[PDB]
Amino acid sequence: ARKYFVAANWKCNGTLESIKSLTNSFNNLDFDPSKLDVVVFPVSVHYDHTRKLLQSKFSTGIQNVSKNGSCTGEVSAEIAKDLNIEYVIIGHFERRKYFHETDEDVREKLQASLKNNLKAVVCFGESLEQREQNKTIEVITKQVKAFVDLIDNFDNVILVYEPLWAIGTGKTATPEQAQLVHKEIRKIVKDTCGEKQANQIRILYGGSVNTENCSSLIQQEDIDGFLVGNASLKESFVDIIKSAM
Amino acid sequence: ARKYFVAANWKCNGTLESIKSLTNSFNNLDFDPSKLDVVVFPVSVHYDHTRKLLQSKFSTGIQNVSKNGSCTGEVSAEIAKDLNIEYVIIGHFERRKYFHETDEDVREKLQASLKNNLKAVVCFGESLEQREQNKTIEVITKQVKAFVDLIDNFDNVILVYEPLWAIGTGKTATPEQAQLVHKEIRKIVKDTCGEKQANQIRILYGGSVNTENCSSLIQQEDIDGFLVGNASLKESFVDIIKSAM
Repeated sequence: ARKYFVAANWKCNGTLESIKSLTNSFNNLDFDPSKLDVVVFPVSVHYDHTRKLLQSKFSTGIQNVSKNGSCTGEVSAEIAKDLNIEYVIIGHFERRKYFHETDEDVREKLQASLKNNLKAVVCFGESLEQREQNKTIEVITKQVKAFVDLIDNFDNVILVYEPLWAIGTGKTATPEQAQLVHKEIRKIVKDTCGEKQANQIRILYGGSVNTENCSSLIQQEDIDGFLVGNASLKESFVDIIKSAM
Repeated sequence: ARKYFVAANWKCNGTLESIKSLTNSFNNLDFDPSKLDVVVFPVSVHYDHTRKLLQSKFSTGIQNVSKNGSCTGEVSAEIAKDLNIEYVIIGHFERRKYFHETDEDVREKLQASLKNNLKAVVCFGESLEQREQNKTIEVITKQVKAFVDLIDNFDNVILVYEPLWAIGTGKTATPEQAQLVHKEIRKIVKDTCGEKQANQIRILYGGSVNTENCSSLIQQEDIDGFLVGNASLKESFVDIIKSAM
């Protein structure tokens, strides 16, 4: 084999100058984009500036795509394709939390994205309550089955397990916690899509990944990379990319 | 005086090519930006392309700004200022409708925008039920008082009356319907902010403005321009600008 995948998620963050020096530091890292996918997801209005500054070895995407007639104010899949935006994030915590986004919404967003030839980074994960109450696999299973059957090309949809309690909190899942879930996610894909598809699909962990914990996470057999928020705002993010090289 | 103000609102609409030919047609119109404000509000990811293509006589803005710690995925006022985005829209129908945005949210967005030296286009209006049930002035009054006291510079906040039943529907308010409301809105500003401030502030109508109805709307004493959705997607939008010249 699987090609590893490391994503930066710049959430509501950045100035033109901070992006300039950050992208400069990222550009200083030699890696081979045929061997490793590295994707940056800036704020919408930072997209063009970020794409201008990042060297071609980096891919770029946007943090959301819309599902109509009544304009919700979100960027459509059609608009993203026309702009040659390669990737979209779907199902990220803030969409589900603050904007009532359902599993059915995730399904339709995935449909719209693939219809429009976008690659999708699809996120899911359980709350702290749901884990404490032994419901994590139940939760993940329903979340993943909400959309996984739509997948056509298993290089073009990337799954991200991000338990809600690890996102932005500093409280990273242990490697074994993450691996346990990734094993089960890959089984759901095997049972629904096929053995070859499951062995091909990338399943990433996100939730307070940093330079100290990334090596032990990526070492796990079914963890294929990361979605990285807070630590991707730092120049040391290049060391997290290195852990997947 | 009062300087007139005509705004284009491109809601979830456009390709790079359609923006290219549309902006070209807009650029062909001679007007004096010291005498007339003309502002285009593109989709977020179209902002830089649209700003590149539009001549300096046109101002530009974005369709929303965020109110935290937990990133909602919206563009912040700080980010907009850093990008030298001149204007923001606040309280537009789709924010209130599809995203539960309250009068209190509008107030805080206006606060954040002014704190960050943004000019604000603040929208409000009653539903069809509320009008049919004789509640329009009541509704408008509460909406406007939710924020109007925060206004400091009365060139820099622009009020937009857009009755919800006229937005995107083809069902334009008559000039007298609109004027009745604008008179009352200007009185609210007089009573809360002062006689000079009220005579200075721009109060625009929006809701299916087009080339056939704009002249009779703008002719009304307290209507100072327009927020234009559907008709601003056409090259004939230049004739709506002309009606305010």
